[PDB]
Amino acid sequence: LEQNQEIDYSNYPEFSWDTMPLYMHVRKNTAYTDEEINYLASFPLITLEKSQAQNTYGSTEEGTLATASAIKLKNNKAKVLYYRNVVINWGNYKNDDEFISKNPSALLKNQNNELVYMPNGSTPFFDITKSFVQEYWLKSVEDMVATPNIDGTFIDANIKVLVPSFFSSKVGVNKQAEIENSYFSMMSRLKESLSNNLILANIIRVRPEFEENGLEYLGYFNGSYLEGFDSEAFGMSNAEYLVEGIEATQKAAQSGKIITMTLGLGEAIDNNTGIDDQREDVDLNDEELNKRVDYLLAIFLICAEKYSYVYLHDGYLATNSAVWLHQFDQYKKALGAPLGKAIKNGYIYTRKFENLDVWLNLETQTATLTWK
Amino acid sequence: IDYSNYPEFSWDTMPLYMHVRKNTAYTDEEINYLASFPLITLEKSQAQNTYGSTEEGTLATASAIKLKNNKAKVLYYRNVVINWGNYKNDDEFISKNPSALLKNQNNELVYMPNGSTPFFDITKSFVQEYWLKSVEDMVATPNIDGTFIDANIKVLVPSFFSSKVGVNKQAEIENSYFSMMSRLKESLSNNLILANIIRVRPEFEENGLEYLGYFNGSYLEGFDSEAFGMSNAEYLVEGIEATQKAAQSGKIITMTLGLGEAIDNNTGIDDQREDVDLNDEELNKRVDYLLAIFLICAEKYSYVYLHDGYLATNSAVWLHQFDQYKKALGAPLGKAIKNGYIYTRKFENLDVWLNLETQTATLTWK
Repeated sequence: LEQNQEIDYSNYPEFSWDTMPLYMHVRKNTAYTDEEINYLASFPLITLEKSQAQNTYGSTEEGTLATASAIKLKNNKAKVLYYRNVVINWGNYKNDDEFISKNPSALLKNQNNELVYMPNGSTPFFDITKSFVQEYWLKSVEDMVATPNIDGTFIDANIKVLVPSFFSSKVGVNKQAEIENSYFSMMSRLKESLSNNLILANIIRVRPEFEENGLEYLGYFNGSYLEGFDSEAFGMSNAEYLVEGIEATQKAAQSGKIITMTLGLGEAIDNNTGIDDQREDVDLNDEELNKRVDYLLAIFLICAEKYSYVYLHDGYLATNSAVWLHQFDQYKKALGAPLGKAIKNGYIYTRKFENLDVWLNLETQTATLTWK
Repeated sequence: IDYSNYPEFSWDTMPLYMHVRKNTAYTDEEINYLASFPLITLEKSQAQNTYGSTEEGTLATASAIKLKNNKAKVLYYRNVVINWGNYKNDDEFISKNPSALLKNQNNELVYMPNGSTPFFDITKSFVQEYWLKSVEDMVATPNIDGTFIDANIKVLVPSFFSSKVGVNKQAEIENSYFSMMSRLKESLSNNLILANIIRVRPEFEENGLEYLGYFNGSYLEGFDSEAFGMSNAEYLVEGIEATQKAAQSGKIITMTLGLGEAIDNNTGIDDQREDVDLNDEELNKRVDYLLAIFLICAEKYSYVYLHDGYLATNSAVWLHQFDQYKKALGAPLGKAIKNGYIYTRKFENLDVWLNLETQTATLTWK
């Protein structure tokens, strides 16, 4: 497997321990308002998702260019990444629609010559084992990153390639191995062509198939995004699963890799409204919600190093998120640099920062943040 | 109460409902499965990637079903306010008439939670007429027996639209909605109209029965999903009471109850979706419980669907017959008896015992 490059921070985002280091990961079907652009530009690192303002600009490619330009005019130090899925042919890319229309052989088929699909039964996959597909995909990423207001790319679906059962259950064992081989070739290409840019990947993840829970695959990338971080599987308890995720993240962060930890608040916010009635306004000062914020931030702070950033979200679509435009009080208070690594005692972790003491209990899913 | 257009019904075994879409044409085996149900609703996005549109995919599917079993009743889904995709005629109508879509007071489109699906402005007469004719034209085709009218509750709960387009516009949407339902009640009087209408709601003193006069029956969803601070058991008590009243009056009931949560197994997102053992003891206890809720309510022309979503290609129960669907059921020997949260009912070949509080049931087949 690809080895990690010597650390070069030249192209990394801004970072400070002064207050919570924050990540943004977002889409909207129409253009952001001026207020929303100002909000985006306040984050040190922003990923622009798929379906980026396509109902204003006609396509994600043009919506991305317009959004990134507007962000950079407000804060040219903000780093902006372009989302790209390595295997799933999601909608609203004008250039992908044209490529697939003209070249139907670009899509992935099973051994019986049938197109295979995501669970919606309609979104197909790029057959990245084909040279012309690799070249199209690599050029699409390189061309977008080369534009003036894009700093790098967020590569998604690495784990669908690398967990053998995902594709072997669709296209067979040999085709899965071929998809994996081509994936590694394509990542090697980007590691070189984007060496003056940033590459973030959705890669660190507790998996029985990954001996090092994704750390073994970080060699191509400047860092990892994390999801599924508190969603246990494989018969593991929630606490056992988080213990492994925390260990992987600590090791990655301490190696100098960017970490963008995402943790969902959607379950803590949902109030059984919004389907056939108005979604009831959420009290963002609610005591119980803020205990959940403390808990999720404690998980993050137990792992964090320089270039670690957090997003507590209610989905990535701006117009359907109850936390859009909101700054929790925990994001404004003085944090300060760590005074040491986290200390682990069973499922209880503690960590000291210059202006904050963290206590975390994974078993009870509780934490205390004692701000100084 | 004219029953001449109603579906077939038998108590011999479980009376079953099907409610389905697929992005491409059904296989022959799938058509045979559909034709085995007495009542089938064809959802939106109906084989549009084979036939080019939901309109033509519906026509092809219905024709094939009726060729296998001409007694099966087939309903066409139609949403009264949401402009969902894949209707070629709606796309043409909306392209030509952008003013057909609902806008707020600043003339901005308003949307569903996905931020991209808009709504018909049914306050406009030309929109009412387009919509009504679209339903009447499809129902007039030879292999379609009626329509499934969806999103009634989004019109009738004032906050749904008032929070989007203001209080005056919601009141106008509601007035127009009632005019449209009165029109369909008359034009489809030789056909079937099923509506997604019975629902426990604080806004509905009778939990949807007060609107049921427009329709031949109700589909039920959200039936075991409590809200409004109510307990799960009391929420079900109120839904059961509404459903019993409707069914006893001769209205069609199509009860849908999700198995998705008892089937989900924490796989299938980034790995292969592991098989659910359809013969598992725990899954079968869940089936028993959901069927017991149905059987406590059911009358002639009540039908049940225990589902894993309406998309055929993503459902673990597609093509499957649980053993509980094959065993002799027989006619009820009396109405259900309620003793607290425990209900009992006797059928010729089955005794039902249901406890809402523990979410368990016992089906004693004879």
